[PDB]
Amino acid sequence: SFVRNAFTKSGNLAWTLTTTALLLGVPLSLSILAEQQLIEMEKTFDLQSD
Amino acid sequence: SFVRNAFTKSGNLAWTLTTTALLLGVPLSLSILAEQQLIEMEKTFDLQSD
Amino acid sequence: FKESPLYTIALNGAFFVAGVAFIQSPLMDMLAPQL
Amino acid sequence: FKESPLYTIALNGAFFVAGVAFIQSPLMDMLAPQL
Amino acid sequence: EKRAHQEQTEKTLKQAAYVAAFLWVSPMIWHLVKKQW
Amino acid sequence: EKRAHQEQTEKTLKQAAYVAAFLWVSPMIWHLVKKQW
Amino acid sequence: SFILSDESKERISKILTLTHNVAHYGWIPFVLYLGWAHTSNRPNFLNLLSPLPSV
Amino acid sequence: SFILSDESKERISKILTLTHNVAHYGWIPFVLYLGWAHTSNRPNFLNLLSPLPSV
Amino acid sequence: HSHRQSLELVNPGTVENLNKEVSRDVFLSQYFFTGLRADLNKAFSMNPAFQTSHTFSIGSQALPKYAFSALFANDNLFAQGNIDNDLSVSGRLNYGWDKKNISKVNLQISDGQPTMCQLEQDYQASDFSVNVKTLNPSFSEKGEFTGVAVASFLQSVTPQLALGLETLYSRTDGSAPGDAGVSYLTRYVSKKQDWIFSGQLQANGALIASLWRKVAQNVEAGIETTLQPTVEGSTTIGAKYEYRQSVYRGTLDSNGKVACFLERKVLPTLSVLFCGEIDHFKNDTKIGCGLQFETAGNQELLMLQQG
Amino acid sequence: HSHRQSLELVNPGTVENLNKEVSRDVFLSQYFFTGLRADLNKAFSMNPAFQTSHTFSIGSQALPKYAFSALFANDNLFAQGNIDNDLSVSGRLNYGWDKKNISKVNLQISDGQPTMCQLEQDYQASDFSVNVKTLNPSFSEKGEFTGVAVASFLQSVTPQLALGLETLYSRTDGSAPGDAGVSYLTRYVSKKQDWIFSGQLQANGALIASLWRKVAQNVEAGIETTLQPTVEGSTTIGAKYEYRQSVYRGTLDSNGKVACFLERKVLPTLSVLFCGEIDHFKNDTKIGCGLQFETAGNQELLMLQQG
Repeated sequence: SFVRNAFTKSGNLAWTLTTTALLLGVPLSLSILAEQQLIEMEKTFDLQSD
Repeated sequence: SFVRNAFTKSGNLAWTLTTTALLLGVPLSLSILAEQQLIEMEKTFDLQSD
Repeated sequence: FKESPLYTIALNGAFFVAGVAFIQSPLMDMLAPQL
Repeated sequence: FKESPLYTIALNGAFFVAGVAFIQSPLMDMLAPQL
Repeated sequence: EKRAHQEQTEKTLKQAAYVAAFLWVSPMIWHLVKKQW
Repeated sequence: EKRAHQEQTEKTLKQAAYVAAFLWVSPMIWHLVKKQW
Repeated sequence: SFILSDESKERISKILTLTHNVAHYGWIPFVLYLGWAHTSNRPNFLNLLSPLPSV
Repeated sequence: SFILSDESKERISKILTLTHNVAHYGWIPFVLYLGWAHTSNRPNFLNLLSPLPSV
Repeated sequence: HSHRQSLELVNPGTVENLNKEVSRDVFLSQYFFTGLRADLNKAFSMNPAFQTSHTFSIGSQALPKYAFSALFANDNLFAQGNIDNDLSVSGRLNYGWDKKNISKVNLQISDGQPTMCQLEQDYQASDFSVNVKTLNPSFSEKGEFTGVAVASFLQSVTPQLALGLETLYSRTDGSAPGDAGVSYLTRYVSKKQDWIFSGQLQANGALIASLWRKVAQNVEAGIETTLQPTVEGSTTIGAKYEYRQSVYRGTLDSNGKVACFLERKVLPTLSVLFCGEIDHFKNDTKIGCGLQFETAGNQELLMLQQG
Repeated sequence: HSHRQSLELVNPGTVENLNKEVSRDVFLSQYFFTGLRADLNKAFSMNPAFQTSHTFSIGSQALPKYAFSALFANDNLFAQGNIDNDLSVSGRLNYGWDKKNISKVNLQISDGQPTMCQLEQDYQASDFSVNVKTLNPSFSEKGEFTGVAVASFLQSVTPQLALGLETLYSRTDGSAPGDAGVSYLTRYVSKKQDWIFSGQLQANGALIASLWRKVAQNVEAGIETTLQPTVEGSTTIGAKYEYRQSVYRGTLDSNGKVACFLERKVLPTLSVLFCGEIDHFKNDTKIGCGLQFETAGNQELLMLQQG
C-alpha cells in the first residue's frame, strides 16, 4: 500500500539519519569528553598546588 | 635463488609475527595503560583526602 | 523526472550556497562547543 | 609430504599438549601483569 | 531397510540406558574401590 | 591535422601570456580605479 | 517404545499451531506489557518505545 | 617557440637516464648516510634500521 | 541410597555450560562482529528486571540492519522478545517451577515460518543435572514422533570430576527412520578450582575438548581443540584480560587467523567496542568497531547508576 | 614600478596550497585509509631533522604491505626516501637556493620503470608566486619537447584577493601535437582571515571551488564542490575539531557517503587512529583503525619528548 510505502521509506530515512548521527557524533563526543576530563585534571592539579 | 627464497620467506614470517604482535598487544597495552592511570588517579585522590 | 545535465550543476550550486550560508551563519558558531 | 588423515589429528593433539603445558607452566603466570 | 535402522536405534537407546545406570551408580562403585585400596 | 593543433596551442599560449600581463599589472589598474571613484 | 498416536496428538498439534500463530504477532507486546505494568513509573508507550531518556 | 634539439639534448637524455638508474638503487642509502653523519650520536647501522629504541 | 550418600557431592553445571568457561568467556566466538554496530540499551526497572535494547548494525552480514529487543526478568520468570528487520521475530521464555527446576522455550520465526521452536525442561539435583529438549516438535497421522528430540544427563562421579552422556534423536520427514546418536561429555574441576578441563566426545566421531585456567583475578586463559572421511579440526588458544575500565580478549587459531576484542568503558553507561581479526592464510582482515549505550528512563535507575 | 609599489601587497600562497585549508586540513581525502595499519616512526635528531618511518598496512588496497621510509630535513635541504614492498622505490628532494626560492624534484620508480619523475622550480616574490614543473621530461631525436610540462603563475591583485592562471602542456608520444590547456584560480582571504574562499576553473570546463572558515581556535569547517558531455560532480561538507588530546574530522558528501576520522593521542608518542565511512547509496561501510608510534633513539631526543 502507498501508506505502507511511505511508512517503510520514513523508517529507512530515520535509520539513515540515526546511523549518520551516531557515526559523526560518537568520536566527536569522545573527543569532547576527553578534553573536558583533561581540563578537570589540570583544575585538580592546580587546586592541589595552591 | 634458494638464498633469495629463504630471505623472502624470513621477511614474510617476520612481517606476520610483527603484525600479530601489534594486533594482540596494542589493545592489551591500552588496557594496561588505562588501568595503571586509574590506579594512579585513585592514589592521588587518597593523598588529597589525608 | 527531468534530470537534465544542468540539473546536476543546479543541485551542486544550490548545495554549495546552502552550505556557505549555514557555515557563515551564527548557527555554525553555536555548533562550536562552549568549553 | 605425507599429510595423512591422522596427520591432522596428530598436529592438533600436539598443539593442544604444548598449549596445556604452556598454560599450566609458570610462564603463563609471568604473562600476567604484576600490577 | 527400516528394520536395521530401527534395530540400531533401539540398541543405541538401550546402551544409553545402560551407561546412564552406570553413571548413576558410579559414585557408589568409586566408594567401593576407595575402600578396597 | 597538425596545423590546426599547433595553431590552437600557440594561440592558447599567447592568450595565456596576455592574461599573465593583465594579472601582473592588475594592482596598478585597481589603484587607478580606486583613484577614479 | 513411542506409543502416543491418539486424539491427544491432534489436540497438541492444533494447540502448537495456534500458540505459534498468536505468539508470532503478540510476543514482543507481551513483554512490553509485562514490563510497563510491573514498573511503578508506568511510562507512556511512545516514550517507552523510543530510545531516549525521559526520567 | 621550442628550439633546443642539439647535442645538449643527447647529453641531457643520457644524464637523466644515468641519474635515474643510480638513484633507483642509492636514494634511500643517500638519506640514511646523510642522517647518520649529521647526527652527533652516529648510531650503528643495524640499530638505526631497526624500529627499536636504543637511546 | 542411604549409606552411600555420605559423599555429599556437588551439583555439576548444566550440559550447555560445560564449555562456558572457555567458549563463552575466553573466546570471541560469541562477541565477534564485523563492520560498525551501535547498541542502545534502555533500563526501566531493577528489582523486576526490565530492559529495551536496540541495534543498528551496518556492514555485518550476520547482524541485521535494525533489531528491537525487550528483555523482562524477575526472581522466577524471564522473557525476551526480539523484533528484527524484515519482521523476523525471535522470542525466548524461561519459567522456573522450582528454585532448581526450570523450563525454557525458545521460538524464532522468519516470514511466517516457525523455523525454530524448541521446548526444553531443565532439572538440577544435588549431584546430577538432566535436561531434555525437543526441536521443532510436532505429531503426525502415522503417530510416530516428529522433529528432533535431545536429552542430556550429567552426573558428578566425584567432587572434582563429572561424567555424563548426550542422547540425540532426529527425524527430518518421518517417512524414514529417525537417526539417533549418543555423545559423551566429561568435566574436571581442580580441587582449588584454579583450572577447569572439559572433554566432549561429540557424535559422528567429533571430539570437542577444551581447558580453562584462572591465572589471576584479572587474567584467565583457555584452549579448545576441535575435530570432526577425513577429519577437519582446528586448535584455538585464547586469553582474556579484565580490568575495572576495560575487558580484553585475544585468540590465536590453528588456521592462522589472529583476533582480539577490546571493550573500553569510557563511561559507566557508554562502552566502545573494538573488534579486529586477521587471516594470515589468505592475508585479509575483518574489523568492526561498535557502541553500547545503557541509558535509564527512571529517576531511581539514574540515581542508582550514578551511585 | 616605483609609484605603484605604495600598495605593499602580501605574497599569496603557492598554487598547490590554494586548497590546503580545506582539501588537506578539514577533509579526510589524504588521511583516510582502510583496514588495519601500524605506523612506527623513529626520530634520531631534531636540530637537523631526521626520521625513519615504518608501516604495516593489511587490508588496504591503496596502502602497501610494508613500507620503509627515511625523511631527512635541515634549514635549507629536505630529502625523503621510501622503499615499498615489491621493491617499489619513491623519493623526493627539496633544495632551497634562496630563502624564498626552492627547487623540488620527486621521483617514483616501480620495477625498474621511472614512471614518475617530476622536476619543478618554485619562485616566491613579494606579491606573486610562480612555479613550473615538468612531468617525465625527456628529449627526442626530432628535437621537440617530450613529456608533460606545467607552469603556474599567481599574483595578488589586492591584499584580500589573489588571482592567477595555470598553464598545462602535455605530450604523450611526441608524434602527435601535445595538447595544451589553461586553468584559472582565484583565492580570497577575509580581512580578518576568519574565512578563506578559493575558486578554481580547472581545465576541460572543470570547476573546483571550496570555502574555509575558522569557527574558533578548535573548530574550523569548509565546503568543496566539484564539477567535471554530461558533468559528474559532488559537493562535500566537512568540519574538523582539534583538541590537546585528539583531532576529529567529519565530512558529509553529496554522494551520500558519511565519513569521520578520530585520532586519539593516548600518549605523547603513541596515537591511535580510527577511520570509518558509510555509503548510504549502496549501504556498505569501510572502516580502518591504526597506530602511530613515535619512539626516539637518542637520549637527548627522549629527554625533549618527555619534557
